[PDB]
Amino acid sequence: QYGSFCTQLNRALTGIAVEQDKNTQEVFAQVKQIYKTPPIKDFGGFNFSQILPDPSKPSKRSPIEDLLFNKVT
Amino acid sequence: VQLQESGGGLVQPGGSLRLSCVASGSVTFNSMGWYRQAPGKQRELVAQITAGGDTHYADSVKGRFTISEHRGKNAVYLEMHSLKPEDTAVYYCHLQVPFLGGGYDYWGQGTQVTVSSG
Amino acid sequence: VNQNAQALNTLVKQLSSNFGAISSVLNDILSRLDPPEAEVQIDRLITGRLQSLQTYVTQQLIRAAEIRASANLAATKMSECVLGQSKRVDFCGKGYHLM
Amino acid sequence: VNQNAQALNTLVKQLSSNFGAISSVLNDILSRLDPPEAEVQIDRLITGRL
Amino acid sequence: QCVNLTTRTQLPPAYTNSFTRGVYYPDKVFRSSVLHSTQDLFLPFFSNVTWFHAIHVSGTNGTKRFDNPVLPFNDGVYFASTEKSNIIRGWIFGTTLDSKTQSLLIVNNATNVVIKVCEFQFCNDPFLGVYYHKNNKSWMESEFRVYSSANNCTFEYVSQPFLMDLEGNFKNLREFVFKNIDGYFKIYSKHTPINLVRDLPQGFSALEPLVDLPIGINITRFQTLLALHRSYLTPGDSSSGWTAGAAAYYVGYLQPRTFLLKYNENGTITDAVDCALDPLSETKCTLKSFTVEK
Amino acid sequence: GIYQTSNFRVQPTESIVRFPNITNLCPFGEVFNATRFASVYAWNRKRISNCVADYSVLYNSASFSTFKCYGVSPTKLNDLCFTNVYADSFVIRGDEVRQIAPGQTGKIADYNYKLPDDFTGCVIAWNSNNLDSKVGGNYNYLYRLFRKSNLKPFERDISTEIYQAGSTPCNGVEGFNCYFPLQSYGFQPTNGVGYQPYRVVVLSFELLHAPATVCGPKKSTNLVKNKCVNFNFNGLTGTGVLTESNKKFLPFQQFGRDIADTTDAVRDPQTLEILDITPCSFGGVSVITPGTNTSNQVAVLYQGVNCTEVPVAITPTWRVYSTGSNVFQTRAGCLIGAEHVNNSYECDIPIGAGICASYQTSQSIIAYTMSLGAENSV
Ligand SMILES: *[C@@H]1O[C@H](CO)[C@@H](O[C@@H]2O[C@H](CO)[C@@H](O)[C@H](O)[C@H]2NC(C)=O)[C@H](O)[C@H]1NC(C)=O
Ligand SMILES: *[C@@H]1O[C@H](CO)[C@@H](O[C@@H]2O[C@H](CO)[C@@H](O)[C@H](O)[C@H]2NC(C)=O)[C@H](O)[C@H]1NC(C)=O
Ligand SMILES: *[C@@H]1O[C@H](CO)[C@@H](O)[C@H](O)[C@H]1NC(C)=O
Ligand SMILES: *[C@@H]1O[C@H](CO)[C@@H](O)[C@H](O)[C@H]1NC(C)=O
Ligand SMILES: *[C@@H]1O[C@H](CO)[C@@H](O)[C@H](O)[C@H]1NC(C)=O
Ligand SMILES: *[C@@H]1O[C@H](CO)[C@@H](O)[C@H](O)[C@H]1NC(C)=O
Ligand SMILES: *[C@@H]1O[C@H](CO)[C@@H](O)[C@H](O)[C@H]1NC(C)=O
Ligand SMILES: *[C@@H]1O[C@H](CO)[C@@H](O)[C@H](O)[C@H]1NC(C)=O
Ligand SMILES: *[C@@H]1O[C@H](CO)[C@@H](O)[C@H](O)[C@H]1NC(C)=O
Ligand SMILES: *[C@@H]1O[C@H](CO)[C@@H](O)[C@H](O)[C@H]1NC(C)=O
Ligand SMILES: *[C@@H]1O[C@H](CO)[C@@H](O)[C@H](O)[C@H]1NC(C)=O
Ligand SMILES: *[C@@H]1O[C@H](CO)[C@@H](O)[C@H](O)[C@H]1NC(C)=O
Repeated sequence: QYGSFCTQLNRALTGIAVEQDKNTQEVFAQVKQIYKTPPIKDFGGFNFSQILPDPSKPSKRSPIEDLLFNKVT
Repeated sequence: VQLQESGGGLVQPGGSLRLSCVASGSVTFNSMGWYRQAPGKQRELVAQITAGGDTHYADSVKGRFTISEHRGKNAVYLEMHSLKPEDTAVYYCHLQVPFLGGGYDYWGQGTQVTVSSG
Repeated sequence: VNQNAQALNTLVKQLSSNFGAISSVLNDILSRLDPPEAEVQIDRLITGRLQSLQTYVTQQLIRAAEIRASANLAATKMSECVLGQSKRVDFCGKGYHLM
Repeated sequence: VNQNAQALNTLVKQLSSNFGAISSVLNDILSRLDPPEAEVQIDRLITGRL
Repeated sequence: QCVNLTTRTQLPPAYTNSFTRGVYYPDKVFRSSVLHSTQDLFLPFFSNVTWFHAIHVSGTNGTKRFDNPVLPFNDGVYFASTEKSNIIRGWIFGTTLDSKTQSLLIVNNATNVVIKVCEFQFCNDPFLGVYYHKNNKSWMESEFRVYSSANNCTFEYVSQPFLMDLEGNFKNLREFVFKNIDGYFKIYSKHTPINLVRDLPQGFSALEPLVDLPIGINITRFQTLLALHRSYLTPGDSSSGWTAGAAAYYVGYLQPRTFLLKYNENGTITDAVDCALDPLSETKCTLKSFTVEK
Repeated sequence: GIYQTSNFRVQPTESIVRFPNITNLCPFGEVFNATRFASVYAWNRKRISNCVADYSVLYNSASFSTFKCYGVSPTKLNDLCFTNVYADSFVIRGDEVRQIAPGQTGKIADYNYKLPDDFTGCVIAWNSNNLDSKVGGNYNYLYRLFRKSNLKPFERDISTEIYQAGSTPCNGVEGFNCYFPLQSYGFQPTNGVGYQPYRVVVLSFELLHAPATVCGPKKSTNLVKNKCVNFNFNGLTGTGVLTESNKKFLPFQQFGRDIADTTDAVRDPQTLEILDITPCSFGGVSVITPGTNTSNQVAVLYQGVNCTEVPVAITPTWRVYSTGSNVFQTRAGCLIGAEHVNNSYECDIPIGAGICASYQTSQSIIAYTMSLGAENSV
């Protein structure tokens, strides 16, 4: 008997849900190809191991990324 | 309200019944025994088991009925065998929860276990 | 994270209120009374729960707008600080930005 | 454009609801009931539309 | 029948603290790993509980008396006992404690606990005498000297016979909560071992319900029944009461409060706070947690 | 695109009832058939418990003038369960029968019987012209007319003190401004219908979270587990799937609540066993479709459900729309009507958790993991 009060609520929630994926896509998908670093670390003395992906770990995350992942519940 | 008990069952003479006055939860006591009552006579002791392990028996219950307890289940268990019609009664289980040094038994909630061939 | 969890918890907890009815559980009202009075109580419950849902949705919309502003800022920072070198002061940290 | 049109359409379509009253038409209620209960129905409609 | 007591003397009363003592389960529901805020009649934290010595000793020689004054019953009573030889033996409840009105009695007269609701004629000094060493051999022999006449025994409960056997520092703590609402009498209880305590120690224990009774009478005042280790004419050499008053009991009064009970994973109450105790507890209750950041 | 078109929920396949094992009969005759009913000021109390009560007999007896029921319909009294029932009886005139309703002010209502505003229960009233009325008059039924203050609900006043209307103290002696504490009733056959004797009995129920003992006449079924079934345990109803729970219940506890609005666990009345309650299943139904340009084939996603349950969720009973189309679980649900492909492409119709769907060549809807872009190495 209240008409379409229910439809607008679901519509708004769906709009928010779509906006979240839009946000993530607009932030992270800024590169059109996937690049990889060479196996040699000849960077003139610059050590990028802390931020570079770690292949030993089961998930391809940097050490810093793992600290960030564990520090947030 | 604390504890509750349920169960029962009709039987023909010569059979065996397994009734546990199932406890409604983990409880503490000192002598969890079995009592009975049939209309026409006062209530009598059948058999008791204490926390230590002593198993007291009435005069007419040797060699036929035994009581066990499952700590992991929290239930006494009287194993009643070789029923006779004279055993017909409404069967109960008092609890020995310590109150003012012991008392306030919970036998009020009981079971009906009648032995009859018809 | 905490704001989202707390909002959802409050929405769930709002289901325990009477809103002037005799019971907060719809099944008890349905199984206890007749339709002429069951309707009278169910209308109160419906109005209360609808108001709770509307409040939740409005606060979610406002929070989503703020999150979208933050995400736009993050996208701009990724474009300017990471994909290039910015001359804007204090946009990519204190000092002269390098990378 | 579509969001504005859909919002206005929903607002207009909401006038067809009873909100618990006998009818969704104001004149229909006013032409059949005396003030004591006509007022109750008007309050239901007013609450919904507000 | 009833008999009198001879020597009374006096000694000013003592008091003790009751930090985190006297919490019971409010409702019959199961909770797990959640802290839940209730609203009922609890004993406030850090309350001032009156202290009574069971044997009112004037001096350790043997000059004694019973300390069992009639006390009010205001919206419930928290009762605790610290004893080692079962001196405390029950209570009597009512309004006038005479034949005019009904009165409830819960007495453990050695053989079995006896609850009755009759119009008793209580005497001024109700006590149960124990002839522990009065006879030639050493054995407990009880005595019932509570009332004179009993009428209108509406309610009656009796227990199956049991015998206390002892055959001296293993004191015991027995907490009780009495509450009388909508014509129902509630009893909560707990038992805790203890050793060598001058008074009730600190800690925490949750009192589980023990019985709900449909007595449905008016309760305003109550008294206490104590075991008389002596006789009344000429008990013996000296030191009639046990250990010159080591047995003792405490009385507290319940008030409408709001607690924040904490259930663990097994569903038992482990800790609580009193919201209206101090500002920090107010912060804990409003924030719905046991820890507060800056 | 993908369109949220409806919601789905598994339907309850069975209904079970579990009630306690009491097999007694409540003494409703004694309260109603009693030869001598109490006075207005004193009334009576008769608790009823540990017996089954057949309220249909009293409803269809047709020997009662009124059956007005508050907070519960008389027709549904049989199905409910109560902890105990309180029966009170007295004798009232015909005109004063109205003053037994809650929230009303009257001499009987204010000084004799105050019912609480939140009163649940019913009142039974019927004429007793040939029973409580005598030719010489039955004056044994008393009247309270003058009291110091209004009585609290469910409170009995027996004191026969001579109240003081004026400033002078009566001191237990009648006289000026001193009246008889309890006037008498003029019950005679010559009196009119409004003055004829009416016997009034009030039944008050206690719907409390406690073990029930006055359950009505009903049968108990068997416990069916691991399926979506309607349950009715000790009067509380609902729907869910019940399993064996390991929660250590204390002996005095009956329910279990974690979020304080849902009963996650419950104890069976007959066999004192604890079984948890879980909602059966629910979720959203989305339709993955290319435009009505391209084709009319569609795929359906059941969001966030284990879909061994999908064929029996909810004539439009497509259920497994295309059983040949290999169904497979994703983190969003399981997709029905699409074929899994190893090749990765750019996403066009997002589904969730990295899974994307598209319509391509013959042509059909396929499902794949999205590709983030062409690989490169500098
Ligand atoms: C880059 O830095 C890392 C440290 O983050 C170096 O790893 C260290 O290696 C030494 C010896 O090889 C170890 O003793 C340390 O324990 C290592 N530290 C960590 C955190 O693992 C790594 O060797 C450096 N690489 C280069 C090429 O210089
Ligand atoms: C001891 O004294 C008398 C003698 O037995 C006890 O009896 C009561 O005494 C008071 C006056 O002290 C009277 O008002 C009562 O009527 C007496 N009652 C009975 C039943 O005799 C009195 O109870 C005793 N007092 C104490 C303090 O123990
Ligand atoms: C608390 O008890 C002490 C006894 O140590 C007493 O001196 C004090 O007056 C009491 N205070 C209150 C508020 O009861
Ligand atoms: C008994 O002990 C008390 C308490 O110290 C003392 O007052 C009294 O003098 C003692 N009596 C004797 C005879 O020593
Ligand atoms: C109980 O009786 C006392 C009289 O001793 C009275 O003051 C009190 O109001 C009564 N309580 C109730 C609830 O009637
Ligand atoms: C204890 O009380 C019961 C019940 O009144 C009675 O039968 C029994 O004789 C009493 N025992 C003693 C020792 O007083
Ligand atoms: C209590 O018993 C006495 C007799 O001992 C009797 O006179 C009185 O009426 C009774 N009262 C009640 C309320 O039973
Ligand atoms: C009174 O009892 C008789 C038999 O005991 C019964 O037939 C009758 O119906 C009863 N009265 C009412 C009003 O139910
Ligand atoms: C009592 O319960 C048992 C099982 O718990 C059931 O078999 C029996 O039928 C019940 N009693 C009656 C009278 O139905
Ligand atoms: C949709 O279908 C019509 C019918 O053939 C076609 O002409 C139209 O171009 C289609 N739309 C698009 C965007 O291709
Ligand atoms: C639910 O799905 C999982 C796979 O995700 C499967 O292992 C499990 O058996 C399913 N449960 C049922 C009841 O079929
Ligand atoms: C993809 O290929 C693997 C073998 O490398 C096979 O096991 C799997 O089933 C294939 N999946 C699809 C969707 O083709």
